[PDB]
Order: sequence, then structure tokens, then C-alpha cells
Amino acid sequence: AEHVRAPYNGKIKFNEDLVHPTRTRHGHPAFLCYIDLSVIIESEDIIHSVTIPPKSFLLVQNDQYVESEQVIAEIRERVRKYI
Amino acid sequence: GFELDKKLGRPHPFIDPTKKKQIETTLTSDESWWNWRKPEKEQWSRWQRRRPDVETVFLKAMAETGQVKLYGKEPTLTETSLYRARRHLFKEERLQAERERLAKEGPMAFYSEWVKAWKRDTSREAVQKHFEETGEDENTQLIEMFSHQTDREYRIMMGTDVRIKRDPLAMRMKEDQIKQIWGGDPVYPTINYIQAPDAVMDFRGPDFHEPTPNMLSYLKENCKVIS
Amino acid sequence: YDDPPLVCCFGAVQKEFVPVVRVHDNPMHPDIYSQWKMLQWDPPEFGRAPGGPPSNVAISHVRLGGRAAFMGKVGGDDYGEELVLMMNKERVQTRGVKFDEGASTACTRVKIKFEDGKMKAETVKEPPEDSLLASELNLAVLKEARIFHFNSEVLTSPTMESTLFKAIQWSKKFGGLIFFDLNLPLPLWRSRNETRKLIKKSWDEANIIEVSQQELEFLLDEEYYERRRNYTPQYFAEDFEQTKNRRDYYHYTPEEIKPLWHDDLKLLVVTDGTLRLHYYTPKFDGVVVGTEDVLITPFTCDRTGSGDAVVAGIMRKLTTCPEMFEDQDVLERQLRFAVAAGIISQWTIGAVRGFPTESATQNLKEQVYVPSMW
Amino acid sequence: SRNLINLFIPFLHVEEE
Amino acid sequence: TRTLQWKCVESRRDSKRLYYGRFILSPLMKGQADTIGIAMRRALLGEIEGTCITRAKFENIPHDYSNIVGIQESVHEILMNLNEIVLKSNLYGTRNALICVQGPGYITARDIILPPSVEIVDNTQHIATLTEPINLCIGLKIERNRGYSSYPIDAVFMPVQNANHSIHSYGNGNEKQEILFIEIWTNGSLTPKEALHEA
Amino acid sequence: LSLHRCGLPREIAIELFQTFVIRGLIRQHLASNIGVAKSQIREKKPIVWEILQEVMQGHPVLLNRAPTLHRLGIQSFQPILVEGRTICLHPLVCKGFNADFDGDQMAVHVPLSLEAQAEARLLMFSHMNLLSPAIGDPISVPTQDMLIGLYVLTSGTRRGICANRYNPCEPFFCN
Amino acid sequence: TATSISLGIDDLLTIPSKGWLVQDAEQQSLILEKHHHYGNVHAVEKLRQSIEIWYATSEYLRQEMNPNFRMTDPFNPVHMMSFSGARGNASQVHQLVGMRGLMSDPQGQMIDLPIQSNLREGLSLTEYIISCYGARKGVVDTAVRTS
Amino acid sequence: GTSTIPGFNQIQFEGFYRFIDQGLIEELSQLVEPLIKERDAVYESLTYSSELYFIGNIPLMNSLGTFIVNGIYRVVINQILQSDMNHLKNKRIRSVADLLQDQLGLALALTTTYESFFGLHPLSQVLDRTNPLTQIVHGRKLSYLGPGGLTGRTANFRIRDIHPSHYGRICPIDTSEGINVGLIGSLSIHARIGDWGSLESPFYELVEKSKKAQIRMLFLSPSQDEYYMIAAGNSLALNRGIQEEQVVPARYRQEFLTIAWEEVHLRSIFPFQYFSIGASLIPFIEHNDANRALMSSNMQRQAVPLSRSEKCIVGTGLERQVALDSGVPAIAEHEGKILYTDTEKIILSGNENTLSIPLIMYQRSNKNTCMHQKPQVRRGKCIKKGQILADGAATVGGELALGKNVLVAYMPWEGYNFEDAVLISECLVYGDIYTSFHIRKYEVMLGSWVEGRGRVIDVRRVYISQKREIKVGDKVAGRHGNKGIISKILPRQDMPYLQDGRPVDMVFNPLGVPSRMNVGQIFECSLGLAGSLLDRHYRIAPFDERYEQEASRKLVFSELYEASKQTANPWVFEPEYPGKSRIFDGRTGDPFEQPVIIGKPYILKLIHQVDDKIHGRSS
Amino acid sequence: FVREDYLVRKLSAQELQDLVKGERKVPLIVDFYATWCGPCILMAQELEMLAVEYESNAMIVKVDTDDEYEFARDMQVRGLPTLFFISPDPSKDAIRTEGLIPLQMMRDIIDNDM
RNA sequence: CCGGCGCGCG
Ligand SMILES: [Mg+2]
Repeated sequence: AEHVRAPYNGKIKFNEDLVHPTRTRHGHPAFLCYIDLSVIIESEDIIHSVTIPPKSFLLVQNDQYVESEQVIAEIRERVRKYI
Repeated sequence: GFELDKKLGRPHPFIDPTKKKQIETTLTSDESWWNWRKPEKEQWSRWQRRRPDVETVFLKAMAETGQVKLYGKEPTLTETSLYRARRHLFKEERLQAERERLAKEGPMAFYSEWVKAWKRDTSREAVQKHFEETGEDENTQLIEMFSHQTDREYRIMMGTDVRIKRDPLAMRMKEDQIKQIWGGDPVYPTINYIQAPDAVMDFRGPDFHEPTPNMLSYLKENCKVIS
Repeated sequence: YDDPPLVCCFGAVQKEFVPVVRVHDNPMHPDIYSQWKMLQWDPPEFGRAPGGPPSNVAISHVRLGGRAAFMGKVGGDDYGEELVLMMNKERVQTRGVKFDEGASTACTRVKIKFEDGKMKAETVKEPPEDSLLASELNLAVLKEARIFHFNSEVLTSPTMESTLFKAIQWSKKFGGLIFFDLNLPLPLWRSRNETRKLIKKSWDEANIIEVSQQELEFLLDEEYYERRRNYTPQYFAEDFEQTKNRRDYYHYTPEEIKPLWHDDLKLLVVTDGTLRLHYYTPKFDGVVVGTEDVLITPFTCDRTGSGDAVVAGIMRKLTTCPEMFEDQDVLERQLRFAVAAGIISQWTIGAVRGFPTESATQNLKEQVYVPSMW
Repeated sequence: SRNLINLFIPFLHVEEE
Repeated sequence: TRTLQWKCVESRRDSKRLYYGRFILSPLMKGQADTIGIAMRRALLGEIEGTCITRAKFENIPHDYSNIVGIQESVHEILMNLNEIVLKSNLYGTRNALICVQGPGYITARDIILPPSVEIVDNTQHIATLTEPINLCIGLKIERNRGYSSYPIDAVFMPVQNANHSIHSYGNGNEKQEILFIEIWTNGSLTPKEALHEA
Repeated sequence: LSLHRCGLPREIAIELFQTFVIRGLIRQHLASNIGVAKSQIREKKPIVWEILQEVMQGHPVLLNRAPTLHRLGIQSFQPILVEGRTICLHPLVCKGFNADFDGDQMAVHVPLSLEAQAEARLLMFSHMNLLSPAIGDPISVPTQDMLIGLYVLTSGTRRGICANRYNPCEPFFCN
Repeated sequence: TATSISLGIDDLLTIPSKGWLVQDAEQQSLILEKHHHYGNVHAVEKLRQSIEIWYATSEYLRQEMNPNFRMTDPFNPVHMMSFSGARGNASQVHQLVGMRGLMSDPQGQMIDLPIQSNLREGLSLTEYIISCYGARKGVVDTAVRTS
Repeated sequence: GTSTIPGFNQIQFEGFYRFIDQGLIEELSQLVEPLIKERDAVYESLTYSSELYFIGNIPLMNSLGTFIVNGIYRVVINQILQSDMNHLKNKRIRSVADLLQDQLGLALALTTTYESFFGLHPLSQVLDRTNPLTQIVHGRKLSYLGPGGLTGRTANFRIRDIHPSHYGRICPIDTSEGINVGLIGSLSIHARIGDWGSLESPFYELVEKSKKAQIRMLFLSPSQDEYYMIAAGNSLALNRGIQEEQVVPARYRQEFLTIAWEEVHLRSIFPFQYFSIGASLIPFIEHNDANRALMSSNMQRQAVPLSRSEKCIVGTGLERQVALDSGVPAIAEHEGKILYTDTEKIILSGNENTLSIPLIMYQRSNKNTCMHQKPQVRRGKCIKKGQILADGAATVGGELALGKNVLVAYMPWEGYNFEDAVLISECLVYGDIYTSFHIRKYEVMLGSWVEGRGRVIDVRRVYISQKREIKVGDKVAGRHGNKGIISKILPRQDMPYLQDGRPVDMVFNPLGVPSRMNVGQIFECSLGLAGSLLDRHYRIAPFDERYEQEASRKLVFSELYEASKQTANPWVFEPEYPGKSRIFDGRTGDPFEQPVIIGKPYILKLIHQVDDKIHGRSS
Repeated sequence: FVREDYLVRKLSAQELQDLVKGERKVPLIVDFYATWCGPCILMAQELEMLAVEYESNAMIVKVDTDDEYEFARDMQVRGLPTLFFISPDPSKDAIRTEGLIPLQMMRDIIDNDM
């Protein structure tokens, strides 16, 4: 499991209708990606594009602000827990 | 301005201010999921202060002297990394400037910085006049001036040794500048740690247990072993 | 006049000697002093941030980057010279110190009597610390000093009372501010009314007053606030935060402070150790939330001199930030500095030995608080 | 050898009074 | 008068057995200062000879790890004190001295009967203290040597405690001259100037 | 040390080569019999060491570390007399022995017969055992300090922005 | 010897973005702990988040450790001691300049607390105790690797 | 042990007294003091025992916690066995009280069986008297072996592991090396043995307003350790809220959490709570990998007392406790005044009571190490009961002193520090810096030089002293797991020297730090240099980063700058590269290209050395 | 068989009253202390040393202010640590010293004033 | 010149 990280500070721009809502193993809302989704980061100087491979979890939302080196997507026994 | 400082390598912003745009408006926490919301109150972190280092102090010093100019008053981590990459060139420039100053002023004017008891004029013209009226050349006057230097001053002047080549910026750095390398005074006072090298440990002090009684004397005191 | 502005500490110069003494119900072993450190991390409430002589405040103020002068009298013996040397090595101005060749420093002559079947003592000859005359004052120091600081210990001596009031007139003439740091000694805890009558004049002569929570509650009403602290609702709490049984940090209303308020009072600070700093001004009032950690160093912690550090930090910020008296946010931001200074001062054995420097105090303030609170 | 000796001769120099 | 001069720019006697001296030598051609400095340092640290006690003879001692009644220090402590005595002599050979005193009192380095060719540097150096009037006769052996080594005494013959030197640019590169400083620490058996000349 | 040499303590050497030293003493008429030669050896006479040094020339020894995991755990070297009480070992043969100098010890053996000496000289010396039998990589390759020295030596010039402060808009040697 | 490589406290170079990345991981752990208390996530979701977010942060520091050394301090003594292949690997250097990451309890499971400090910064008392888990494993596993 | 570190022998002392109290009566279902003195029992090989009235002889325990049988010091160590099987709440600890009382059960079914118990029982061991550190740590060992206990083959693999119930009771670092790893434990500094055979550690109770709570320090058995939320963090954190909802790491139910302060019951506040004596003598231990901490503790137990001892510039503050509890120094048993002092004795008089205290002079240990004592007081000095009177071997001024402070550089030097070799200077040899006395015993005129060569010092049994200066092949080590063999000795003119001209005494390989991951030695060497110039000593408790980030760095860097400024030595602190300085080649006078970390660390000399390992055989 | 670790005895107000009323041959030194007071630890050690110094030539006693608060207030005690040096001659007047005074100061007071 | 037990080193 490799993590896609934001390469620049900017505004995340993608269409949320091409992704399927899900729930991560950490309990967070996310978008499941099954296609060649294109994500646009509107950086300070130049608008940049990040390609998200399919079968991957997109953890950010559209129009969200991201920082550099911040994880934006994730690609991809029995234990008893007591409360 | 730009497009020439960038070509020449002169100090310039990484991003051209004219060719710069804002990042519009982002989610306002009312159109965001719970896990992506900025917390209402600032959270204590233990990483909320920038770590002090040599690079920040030196970059601030060279920004004060005008050797380099930074984007703001406090150098960023990018600028600190760039200085760490290119720090030998600036030290070489400082050393070359010191060499030129020594060649221009002369040994008497240059080395009088570390001889404070020397009150005579150290200019080349004054040295020439002293030679004319006394017959003592520049070398004799230089030997005489070094005869008033103290051992502390001589040891400080060893940074000008041709084999040591101490940074001139570090030589003239003041205490308030140097203390910022490690971040200033420790919050826990060092006086708690300090002990005299000749100190004898007082075993009746507050940090020691009660004196250990003799086992036989302790047994007899409780009236359990007869004489 | 050189910067930072000078402050003057008036009173007795003593080594240690916490004045505030009351009865505590949790005594340790009478002989094994190795157990007495447990009362440093579980202190009596009145001894949470103890104060001391004005010399402690002067030394702490100088260590925090300020300039201070001490006004008082010592004997001409070895002890007086040693005290003056200790104050000099800390860069406290000594020109206001008067020497008495015929007096024994920190020594008082008393006569033991047996009135009504109980042993008692009465003063025969006052010590030189309590024997400073108005003719022995230093007029240059009183002219230069921007804050005049004193404790209620001088009110236990008539000579020092008269000298103190003359010095207050002189300081007010030249434009200085009067800092009354109460620090009630053992006699002044006997009853509320006599202490109020004894301190009324000095209280009304002061622009800045610092009292502990215990001192303020004793001066207003001890039983009322004790009852208010012990109150517990019978059926349910009035709000959720009252269900947590947290420590009481009650903030006194200015209406409750009204009996102790007067016209020349610019700032009143009530300190619950370093945990709470209740401040009152003619325009506003509030509380600065602080903290403490003496359990971080259980074997070197000592609370002696903590209140001196807090008062010295208050004076240090007041002399350089005149906007403190008029801006609430600035006042809280600068009082956090005094909170940090008091916190560090609890980490060392000995009051003078453990007084923090300005660099360490600022470092701890920036470490403890979030950056938006600096 | 001669250059070394010439380098260490001056330390034994004395001056006229 | 001379174009190249040397002078003592500082002389200091911190104690009776620790002398200090700093010397200058300018102007030197480039590269000469390094050669002079390294050779002078090695000569000062390795080539200068000293004199010290190397053998002490007792009479009523089973072994050097025993005590004497009436003397506070044991035989080992006495030998250690004897090893710290600083002597001066210009001659070679195994000279012998004598300690022949009666107590009580303090036995200092001025109680040693020396041959005329040997001198004491520090009169106040301690050997032993006598609490009662017991006889004490010790025969010593002294020779001049280099480096380091009847009970044998581990003698350290080097009289120069430490040395240092520095090289500084003289000025404008007309001939790129240099200035040499030399610092010498001795134990008082010879002055730093004497050490420089001997080196 | 050379790659084919080791340092032997004087006591170990005189113990191991005792019979050869006895023969050397008797051969040059410096000992009347075996008993006199043994007495001379026991007294540590200065002439015993000359004969020991003479007879150790050309006579190999076998060194061996404790956990012999492969055949390079025992190797043959030419012993020389070194001062002290320790065995001097070449730095380049430590990897084969898996040895470091923090307390390790080694055993020494002397081949007696001529066939054993020939075997040790022609099969077990380190200069014909430069390759490991497991896969064939070299075993006496410079490591650690030598590797850092070579890396620093062959680390070339500073180039580009690490060499010049500004955009640039060296001696020539015959041999 | 002529170059005389050495090793000081300053040479132990942490990458410039550790404080940024540790702060982000702390912010995400603080938010999820509150919502776990709210009943918005269950225990396994909280247990997985803390382990994986701090393992990803630890692994990212190790990846960027070498490019930081290569571009900004090529002649750093720590970098030269391992890039040349002389002594030490990237994992051991990460323990000195990055973060020790996560440890494991004896019965397989991972401890739900990261060691976010390196050996140059100084382990906390809690972190030092947790790091003793792997110290015991190494000595015990030695007694079975040989036998 | 509520407010101070308890006596390291208090467990043995309390156990023996309990055996005398109830163990004798519980088994008999009247003792007289021994006729032979404790010194006489060992001098002529007897057993220090007292008579029971004539049923038999009961051995007596020394105030240091060791028995004497046949003139041999013996220690009875504790055992762990079954009372989650590895939980400490299902265990019990058997002290000397249980072992001595149990033998009384066999004895009554005395003199012979007690004699055979110390000789033969595995839990009874010969006291290690190499140095004062070994004397005390031997008695605090915990073993799973012994009768009724598991064998190494019997040992389960889930055992030998660290259990969370061990925190504060069993040191997680200290363990035996080899097949017995994880089966030989060690008690913590503040650990105590409870009334149910369980180990207890003190914790500070945080309780609500309405509670008296006269003493807030209370000991937890491991059974009740689970059900408390114990925090180890501090309360130096504030945001716009209030202090109670600040989060800190905590322990609860065998796992680690991060909860608010208002949910914390107990606090761990003692600095040395979780470690044993060996691990508590390592300064800056939090910067060393725990793997080397185990080896560092073992190495400190092999240090040889030197003929002359000196205190460490940098320590932890536990050296004074070790010296007091070892019995090596002389401790006053009565207040009074000093009247006479010499090598053989010290005379103390107080309250019409005059006592004479004999002093040990060149005696032999079980490990062939010399013991010696020198007065620490002068005539006319007032003394409290329990204050030091004289200094023993490896003890200076009432502190443990196992090594020396020497000038050290960390650089490669021509392969003579390859791997783990150490290059030293001749000054350490002719200065007698690392010279130690060693005495053997063999079952001849006194003061004769036999030819094992040495001087005969005592005849009763022949004792031969051997003065051993440092040599090539000797082992030296620091307190951070940094061991090494001396491979080369150079003249002082050949060693690298500093910018003040002083040559260094040892040269260490810098390559040994990254692979071994012990950064604490770099911290100690830099601070040792600063203390020597400032005439300061430092006793620093571990984990100083609890106060602030990089607390050790701030302390070392600021003290380095203070020494540089006060002594006018700009090379001591370099702004360009703090802690490092350019040094010069002693052979050429040319500087080395890179700055070198230098300092004055504390280096020990270990028992493992040549003259005891060189062997040769012909036939 | 076992010597006591502390020579300074703790007295009540009534016991101190009886001691002062009764005939005295040696100077009497009265210490006022509280276990919650930090400076009182150092004073406790200093007075133990002083008691060791003056074996039978002086009497050192201590009064806890947590048990005799009213008695301490009556005797003009304004803080801690506070020492009272009472001369054996009833004609003379006692001396009260406030603060952590040096041991030499106590020796001087006892020698030249009691 | 034989075996057990304990402690260590690589
Ligand atoms: Mg090894």
C-alpha cells in the first residue's frame, strides 16, 4: 500500500461524481476510484495535475486546501479486541 | 530585477511576485467532512516552535550584513536547506574579504583588533612616520605591539591562523547571537546539575535514607539477641 | 536615565525567611527532613507560591532583565556585609543601603515575660533591618525609580512604618508607582479587622497590589468562601462542567472586591499560586490560566521564592509595557510571562538560587502556551 | 640539512646592548 | 637591526613549578613557519632532557606497600611524593643524594642533601611528615635522561609540560611572509627561553 | 602487516617452537645437550631469541577463530616476532574470520612434518584464498575505514551551484 | 586519517519536514480520538488509524533521508559513513535522525503508541520502555539463531 | 522509600530481620551474639554464626546483606516462581527470609545443614567484590532458575519476554547473556517486596478535592497495577481551554493510551523508577539504544579499581547512593569530633564515647582486586552519625569512581582503531593513569620479589601483589556500551593535538557510533570537556527532555560556550560546528581536513586483559 | 545499642516554658519550624551540626508552629526560620534571629552574647 | 589429570 502525497500547496479540483463514496478502515469518509481520475491542484504559481491510479482511496474533497507532502490518496490472522 | 537575478544566481524569490496568484477560496468547514475541519481551538503540540540550529543564526547574520537577502526576517526551512547546501562559498567570500583587508590595512592595523592595550596609531602612514623618526621598521613595531597582547587575546586571535581559518562571521558573533544556536537558556536551571569537583557527599542530606544500623546492634536493640 | 526603568524594593534584606505562616493539618515526621519534600509537592494552600523579603523580588527582577535598587539598612558586622555582597553579585543597586556599625544584622533584642501564665516576648531593641530612618533614605534612587515596592512586614515596625510613608510621599512626588505586595507575616493573621485597620493606609497608598487567594479571602471573609467551596448540590448539577468535581478556581466579582478598591488603584492581582492570576483594573477584570509541575523534579522542587518571581515578572513587564494597564489582551499576554517565571522558580532548592533568567522564562512561556497565546 | 640549520640558527641570535 | 627577529612577547610564572612563555619570529617566508613549528614542537616534546630521582633506598621496610610507625604516609605515598620532585642539572651520570633527618616535623624538598651539580626547583615540595622523633634515612639516585623510565622510581624526564605554535599571514603578498608564535610550558627546571634555545 | 604475515607473541612463539629452538641451539654447539638447551630456554637468554627468530623463518602457522563457520575460519600465515602478549592480525582477513578487535581470541597451530608445512604454505595461505567458496565473491575486500578513505579520495569536484555562487555567465599539469 | 571523518551532534541531520509531518499526524490523531469518544468510530478503526498513520510518517522520513543528504549535505559524516557502504545502513541512520517508528509486543501485536523521536532528540521515558521490547527480542532470538 | 531512594540492601536487611522475628518461632513450633568477630570469621576461615539455645548455629547477615561461611562471603538471591501465566500478579518472590526459614524446616527434622546450604544451593552465590558496584547489584538479582524453578531447556519462549506488569518492579534492560537470557532479572531502584511476596513500586496519587490523603505515595502490587490509569508525562501544556483536558500518554490494562489529565489516577514521578543500578549509572541514557544499555551495565561491573581514583565530570547522581550502600567507605556510627587520623586507623570521640576504626590496607578480593582505604576527614572536624569518614577503593568523596577523565578524539588513525581497536598515548602509561593493583592467593620471606611475577605482601597462604599498568591488548570501555581493545601506544609528540597544543590521550573510531547507535557518548564527552575547563561536575538525571525538547543539547551546547568564553578558548565551542574542532597531525603539524569531535569522557579499565589470556604449549 | 540520628529535641510550649523558668547553666537555643517550610530543612541540618558542635555547652530545642501557633505568635515570631538565643542569666535579654543565618553567626552569638 | 554447580568472554 503506497500513499500519494500532495506535491504542492494548492486547491484540490476534481469532480466528485466520478468516484464512489466509501468508508476507510480508519472510519473516515472517502471516495473510491475505479477509473483514471485526474486531480488538479491549483498551486501558487502554476496549476498542477496529479493522476490517481484506479482501485485507490481518494481521501480529499473537491475545493479542499492541501499542503505539500500531505497524503491525499492511498493506493492498494484473527485478533480479539476488548472494549 | 527578476529573470536576471534568477539567471545570474543573485538573491531572488523562488516564485516571481508578479507571476503569482492566490489559491482562491477553499472549504469553510461548513462544506467539509469532520476529519478535515480546522479545530476550533489551537492545540498544544510540543512541535509548535521551530528547532534552533546553526543555519538559522548564520543566515540571519549574513542577512544583517547584506551578503544575502531572505524573503522575510526569519529564514524558512527551504532557505535553511539551501544555505546548508551552499554554505562553504559564503565562508570563502568572508575569508577572502579578510585577506584583502589584511593586505590593504597592513599587519599593524589588522592585528591591533586583538591587542587592545596598543593605543598608538596603526595606519601605514603612521608606521612610516615612526620608522622615519625612530628607525624601527614595520616588523619591529609589530613585534613591539604583540608584546602587549595578553594570553586570552592571543588565543582569540588564533582564529586568524592560516591553518585554522575560522569563520570571520563566527569570530565576531556576539553572545546573544550564539545562544540562539541551541535556543537560549534551558528552562530547567543548570545550577541543579552543577557540583563542585572537590565536593564531599553529605550522607545526612535530604536525598538520602536514614543511616543504616548495624545488623547485630539492630538485633540487640530490639532485645532479641543476648550478649 | 538608563533603560530598563529602575524599580526600588523597600524593606528588610533576609536570607530565605518566608513571612506567611499559618497552621497546616498534614505534618510530616518532626525529625526526618527527608520526608518534608512531600509537603513541597502537596503544599498548604497558603504556601503554594510563597513570597519573601523585597531583596528576593529585587534579585529576581534583575535576573529577568530589569534594573532594581534595594532600600534598607543592615548592620556593620559580617552578616550585613555578606547580605550586601549577595545583593551586589546579583547586580542589585546597593547605593540605597545604609550601614549601622553598632547594630547586629538580623538580630533582635527581646525580653521574655510570663504574662497570665503564658510565655511571651517583647522587643527591646529592633534589628537594623527595621531601623531605617527617613533621614537615611536615598533621594536619587527614589527619584529614578518608576515602581516602588514594599511588603506588609514593615508595618510590624513603627520606625519602618514612618520611613515607608515618607518614602511613599517622596516616590509619589517624583512620579513613581507604589507596588504593595502584601505577604502577611505570622502576627497579621490573628484576625481580619485588626489587619484591615493596620494595612488600610498602605493599601490606599498603593497603585499596584498583589495578594494571594488566602490573603484576599482572609481580608474579605474566610468562612463565606470556605462554605462556598464546600457546597455540593443535593440532586443534580447546574451544568455539565460542575459534574467533573474539578478544583475550584472561583473568580471574585469586582462587587466582592469593592470594599478593598480605591481611586488610585490601577491594578490588583490575586494569585492562586501559579495556577490562577486574577487581575482587576478600574475598567476590566479577568483571570489568567496558568499551571505548575513540581512533580517533574520531585527531588529538587522547592516552592520558596515563587511569589517573588511572579511579582518580579509583573514589575518587569509593567516597566516596559505601559499598555498593560489599559489593554486586557496585552495584560494577559504579559502576565503569562510572570506565570512562567513563577513556574521555573519552583524547580530549584532555595529562593535566590532558583530565580529564572529572562531567556529561560520566555522559553518556558513559549513551550507551555500555544503560539496564539504569546 | 643546511636549510634546516639556517632555519634554526636565528633562535640563538643575540643583540648588541 | 636584523631583518628577521625573535622576541619573548610574554613571560609568566604561574607557580614555582609551572612557567609560561610566548615567543614571536617574523617575518618568515611562506612554508618556513610550518617547518620550524613542527620541528620545534617535536624537539620540545621529545628531545629535551631532565633530571629526577630514580631510586630510593630504605632500611627497615618489608615492602613498598607497608607503613612506618610515626610517619603519616606509607612507603608507597613517600615514593609517590619523591617522584614529583623537580630537579635541575646540566650533567649526566647517576648522582646520589641523601635524606637524613630526625622528627617530628615536615620533610620538604629542601631537606635533600644534593651534590653540587644538582639543584632543587621547588623548596616547598612535600615528601613526608614525621609525627614523633623517629630516625629516617633515605638514599636517593639522580641521573639526567630523556623520556621516561632500593626501590625503583618511575621517573618522567620530560621538563616541557606542553607546547603550541601558530602561523599568521604577515600581510600583502609581496613575498607572502608569515608570523610564527611559539608557546612553551615548563616545570621550572628550565625557563621557556632556555627550552627554546635547547630545542 | 603483509597479507601473508601475522604477529606472534614471544612467549607463544617460544612455547610452540621449543623443539626447533633446542635443535638450533644444539646444532651451532651453543648447547651441550637437550637438558642444557632447555635450561637456557627457561632462563630467557638473549641468544634464545636469535635462534627462535631464525627457525620461525619459512615455517608457517595456522590461526583459527572460535566459531569456524566455513573453511576460511582457519588460515595460514608467516609468523614474525612482535613485542607484547597479543597476536597481530592483518585487517583485510578479519571478514573471513568474522573477527573484530573488541576481545576476540585465536588459536595458533604449528605444522610439524614437511608434508603438513607444504600443505599450509601451498593451500592455506591467504594470497591464494581471495575468493569465497560459497558464490565466488572476493573475501579480502577493503571495508569501513579503507572504504571511507577511498570514497573520500575518489569523490570528485564540487560542481554547479555547489562550486560557484553565481552563474559563470584551473591549473594545467603536464603529468 | 588525512580527512579525519568524525561525528557530532550537529551532523545528525533530521529532514526539515519532520516537524511538519509529526504535527499533521498529531492533529489527525487528536481529531479521531475525540470522535471515537463521541461514538462515531469504533475501537478497531481507532487502533488501525494510529498504527498506520505513524508507520506511514516513519516510512516517509526514511525515504526522504537520502535525498536530503545527497542535495544539501553530500559530505555529511553520517551520509558518507553509510552511502560509501563502509559501516551502517539507512535503517540504522533512520533510528538516529528520523524516528524509531512502531514496536511490537511479544505476542505479535503492535503497540498502539509510536516512538516519534530519534536517538539524537532523546527518547521519552514511555518511548524508552517500549523500545526495550525489541531489545529483548534481539538477545533472545540470538540464543535460538545459533542453536 | 516514599520520599527518598531506598537503601539498595534494604530488601536483604528486612528479610533477615523478619526471619529472626517470626521465622525462628514459626519453625520451632533465644540467640546469643557470636563469639568470633566478623573480621575474625573471614581472616581465619570460619562461619559468622550465632548460637541458638544448644540446638545449633544460625548464620548472621552482614549489614551489607552478605553471609560469611568458612571465611567466604556469600549472597542469597531471590527467586521467582508461579504463585495470563506470565503476569507478575501470579508470581511470588522468595527472599533470604523464605530460604533461611525453609532450611530451618529441614534442620529441625542445624550447623551442618546451614553449612551445606550455602555451599551447595544455586541461589547461594559467592559475593562479587570486583568493585563497589558489583557488591550491591549481586544481592538484587531475581532468578527463575533454582529448585522449584524452570531450567533453560524447560523455559517457555513466551517467558524471557518483557511483560507490562514488570514496569517499576523488574528492570526491562538488565538480563543475563547466553542461554539464561530473560531468566535472570534485576530489581528496580524503587522496587519493594510486599507482604504477599509481590513486588511493589511507588506511584503518586492524584485524588479529588474532598479527601484527606495524608500521604499520596502508595505502592502497587502488580495485581492492582492494571486497574489504574498511570501517566508518565508532565503538565506543562496550556491552550485556550484549561489544563484538565490536556492529553498525555498513559498506561491502562496492559496497553498505552492518550487521555486527558482529569482521567489520570496515578503519576510516575521518580526518575530512576524503572531501572536497576547498572542502567541508572549511564548519563544521557535516553540517547543510547536499549540494546547497548544492557551491555553497558555488564561492562560497568567488570571495571577494575585503579591505584588512584577520581570522580567523573559527568554523572547521574546515583554514584553517591552506590558508595553509601556498598560499605566500601567508612561511615560514622556515632556523632562526635575527629581527633586522630592515619593510614592504619581513624579515632572518633563523641558523647564520652571514643571509638577506633581500623582501615583496610591492600587486601585481596575474590576477583584478585585490591582494596584500600584513605581518611576523608581531618583532626578537629565535627561529624554527624551516618556521615563519611574515609574513602575506599574506587570511591572518591563518597561517590563511585570506577574510571578516569581523559582527553579523547573520535577519528580514524591509520587503521590502528580499525573495527573496535583503541589508540592511546604514552602519557596514560608513564602517568600511571590506568594502573591497578592485582593480588593472587596461593595455598617464603615476606616482602620478596618472587619469579606470576610480583611482590609477596602477606604470608599466613601467600599473597602476591602485581602492579599492572595499561598495555596493548587491555580492554577499556565507556558507560555507553563502547568497548575496545588497546592496539597501539604512541609517544605524546605523535598523537593528534588540539588548538591549545595539548595532545589527546585516546583516539576512538567514529564509525562505532552509527552502527551501535549510542549517541549518549557524544553528549558526555563534550560536557566532560566543558566541566574540566569550568571546574564543574554534572549529575544529571535521565530523560531530561521531559522538561523541553532537546534539553541535553541545550545543556551541553550552553555549557560548552560558557567554558569557551570564560577560558578564552574559541575552539571549545565552534559556532560553525558545535562540539567539533580542527586538530593537527602530531607527525606533520598539518590540520586534519574535517573538524573532530573531542572531549573528556569517563573511560574504565576492565578485568579482561592480557597476562591472563595468553597461553602456549609445546607438550 | 543504636545511637539516635537526631540530637535536637522537639518541645511543647509548656515544656519550653518550664525549661525557661527553671535554672539554666548553658545557653538555650529555640528553633521555630514547620515541616511544610522549605528553608526549614537547611536550618534543621545546620542546627543538627550545631548540636554536634556544642555537646553539653548548649541546649538546642525546636518548636513546631503547626502545634504551637499561638505560642509562636506570642513570642513575636514573624516567619520561619526563626531562632531564639536565650542566655542562662535571667537579667540578660534574648536574641531573635530571622532567616537562614550562617553557622558561624550562631557560634558567634552563643560565644559572645550568651 | 574426576565430575557436578555458579559466574563470565567472543
Ligand atoms: Mg569481537
